[PDB]
Formats: sequence, C-alpha cells, structure tokens
Amino acid sequence: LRSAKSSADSTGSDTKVNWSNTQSRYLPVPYNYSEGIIDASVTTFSGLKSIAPDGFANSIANFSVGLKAGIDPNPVMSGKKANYGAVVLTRGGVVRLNFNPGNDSLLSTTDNNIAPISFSFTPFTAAESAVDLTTFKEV
Amino acid sequence: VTPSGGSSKPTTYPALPNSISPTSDWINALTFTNKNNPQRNQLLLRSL
Amino acid sequence: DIQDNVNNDTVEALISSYKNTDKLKHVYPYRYSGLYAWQLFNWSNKLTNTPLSANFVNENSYAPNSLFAAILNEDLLTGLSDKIFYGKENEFAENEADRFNQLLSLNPNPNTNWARYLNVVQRFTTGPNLDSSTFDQFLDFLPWIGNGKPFSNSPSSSTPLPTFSNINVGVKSMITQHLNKENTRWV
Amino acid sequence: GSVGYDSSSSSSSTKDQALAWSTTTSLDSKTGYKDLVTNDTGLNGPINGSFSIQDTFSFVVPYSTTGPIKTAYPVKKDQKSTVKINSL
Repeated sequence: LRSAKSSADSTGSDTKVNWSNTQSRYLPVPYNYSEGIIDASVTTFSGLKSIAPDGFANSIANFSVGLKAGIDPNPVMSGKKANYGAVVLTRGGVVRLNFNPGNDSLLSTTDNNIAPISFSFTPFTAAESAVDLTTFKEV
Repeated sequence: VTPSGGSSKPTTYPALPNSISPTSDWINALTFTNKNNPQRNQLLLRSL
Repeated sequence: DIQDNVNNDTVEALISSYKNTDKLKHVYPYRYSGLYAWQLFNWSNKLTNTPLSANFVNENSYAPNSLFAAILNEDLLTGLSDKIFYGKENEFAENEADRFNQLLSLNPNPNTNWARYLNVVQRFTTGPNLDSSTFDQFLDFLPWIGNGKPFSNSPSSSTPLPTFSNINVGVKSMITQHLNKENTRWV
Repeated sequence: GSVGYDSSSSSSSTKDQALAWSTTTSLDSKTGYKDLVTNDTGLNGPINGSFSIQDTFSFVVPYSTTGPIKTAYPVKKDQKSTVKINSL
C-alpha cells in the first residue's frame, strides 16, 4: 500500500507497484444457467438461451459482490496465530479465499499439480441461485 | 462434397480400432469401448 | 466403421447451416454411430458436478443392481417440515407448444418447499476406491463362492484366460495407428 | 476484458475491429493445474476456432511435426509501421 501511494504521488513518469500476494483463476458462469446448447448450427452468443435465476437476463458474464474477511474463532495449536479467511459471492457459488496467518500469505502447498489452494468454489443450490445478486445490500 | 477450389475426397475413416467385442477397454475410443462405470458396479454386486 | 466423416468440408451440408427457432427444429442427414459406452455417456441419467442437471432418463430397474452406503445430515432430517409441497414447477407440459420450448429448470414457488429435502445426503459409496480398468482388476481378484477360485485364473502353453480385465488377453500392440495418430508417444 | 482495436483510417483489413482470441488450453495438454495455466496455447495470437479430427468435434486446438507451434498477433508484417492499435 506504501508503493501504491508512491505510484500515485510519482513526479513526471509512471512509477510501478508489485503486489506479490495475489492469484488469478478461470471462474466461468455455470453452464446450467443456460439451456439447449448443441453437441453429440453450433450455438453462439446471439442464440444462447438464458435460464438465469440470479436476477440477470444474460447467462455469460460472471459477477461477484460483498467480499468480507473474518477471524476463525476455532482455537489453533498454541505458538500458531489465529486463522482468517474471506468469502465473496459470484454467479452460481461462494468463493473461499484462504490465508496463512503466519506470514500473512495466500495458502500454498508443495505440489503444482493440485491448484492454488488459496481458492475454493462451492456451487449454490436452487435456493441460493434464486437470490437476485444485483440486490446485495451489505455483508 | 464440393467446396471452393474444386478439390474433393471420400467421407470415410483413415484407420480404426482393432476390436469391437464386449470385453473392450479402449482408452482412446469411446465409440468402440464397451466397459462402463455402471456395468463395473453392476458386475461387482452380481459377481459377489 | 461406416459412420459419415465430418472431415471439415463436409459439415456445411450435414449440420453447419440448419439453424433452429422458437417453432422449428431439424433431423440431420448424418449417419451417427457408436458402441455401448458412447450410448450410455450420451443418454444415461449420469451424475454430474451440479444438482438437478440430468435431462435424459430412460426407465427404472427391476431389482437392486448397486451396492450403496451414505452419510446423512441428521440435523436436516430433524429440521425438515412434516409436509412436502410440490407445485407447477414439477408438472409435465399441459400441451405440446409448452413441450417444444420446455423449461429445463425453475426456482421454487413462494408456497412450495420440495427443494429443502434435496440435501439430506452428505456423502455416498458404491464399491472399492479404484479408478478405470484397475476396478476390473479387483473384479478379477475376488474368489467365486461356488469353488473358491479367482476369476483372474492365474494360480493354475494352452492355459485359460481371465473374464473381467484385459491384461494378458490376446496380444500387445502400439496404439500409434488409431484415430488421430497423435499424442500417444507422450500423453 | 481489455484488448487492442484497429482505429486506422483510409486498406487495413482489421479496421474498426477489436483484436481478441480464445486463449483456452489445448486438448493434448499434460494435465495438472501448473501445466494447464502455463500451456503455450494462444499465448501471442489466435489458435482456437473449430476442429473435426476423425469424427470428434472440438473448438480447442487438439495439440500444442516440423517443429513447435507458433502464435502471432494479428497485425500483418506490412502494415506493422502504419497501423493504429489503441486500447479498449
């Protein structure tokens, strides 16, 4: 945040900031928020059929809202620091961000086969899918 | 078929798998493999 | 063997033109073909990664044909209401114009509660924790109770062959000449 | 989404066109996440569309042999000096 303030105050030329505790992830909108896709006149965007339950006409552009963090109240082994995560809603599911309180890093694991363990996606059922995400007020 | 440029070729396979029998277990060819996960579970129960 | 080749020039005559509409659909001039696994992969009521997804169902079994064990939500089995209420979201189409543009899924109506009951199972199991042809190897390993002999036949020229697995049946050869003739050397 | 677009004026073939392509990992990609997201498929230009190998349709390149597959940014070498690619 100190570099960022430095980028923003930079005389003359563009100063740059590295944020090295970040990740990215391919997170599509769920295919079951659409109908009648051909396989086994290929279906394209101008003809794709939406059945989107979550308050959007479109069933192709992902959305996300209300990122919020929180300290686990569940005790951790002594000489280790309290756990914390965050969650955020996206079309069709909740995402869990996971942290290592030790050095305030994204959770990683040794293997590069398993996918960055900082992120987990749990899909909504019919009942959560039915909520209009454009009406989010507060978390 | 007759696409632009007038080149044409017969609409059939270049080469095919070596067996069609119900014991078949082909990794590359879903259209020629006969084993399936339902049948594996059905055979597990009925062979017990 | 005699399936129509889509090649890439072929598709424009057989599929790459026939667009559907809110009252028009097509049957293609294409020779589709495939064996038992391709039939089930397309038209069985298979499980998937999200609930209520399976648009194809065939018919229901005569007798039990699977093992089954499961972990239940004992809390949700206690919390669910006595009376289930379905609604028009679970009715078949009243006439065929509503069948042609038939909705695959719907939200529960304000008076209905059927969607609460879907989640009483946490986990389930069906057999050994094994993947692919390895599972046919377990099927060959267990003894037949009528004689105490394993279907693998290996514990005793002209020796007999196993029934479930393909290992040591016929002869070995390289798959390098099959279908696409690619990737086989490394993947 | 942010991509270049040809804001050229005059015979520029991509005139008034956004310059965008699928970057989706090929079929032959050695599996496991690291491999999937570091696959060279679509890295510098278009590679994805429609493919009918044997009789098994796919939109994604089946593989990613004279040497290895090259992708390039769709601005023709001739117009490389005179072209106007702006950001949207």
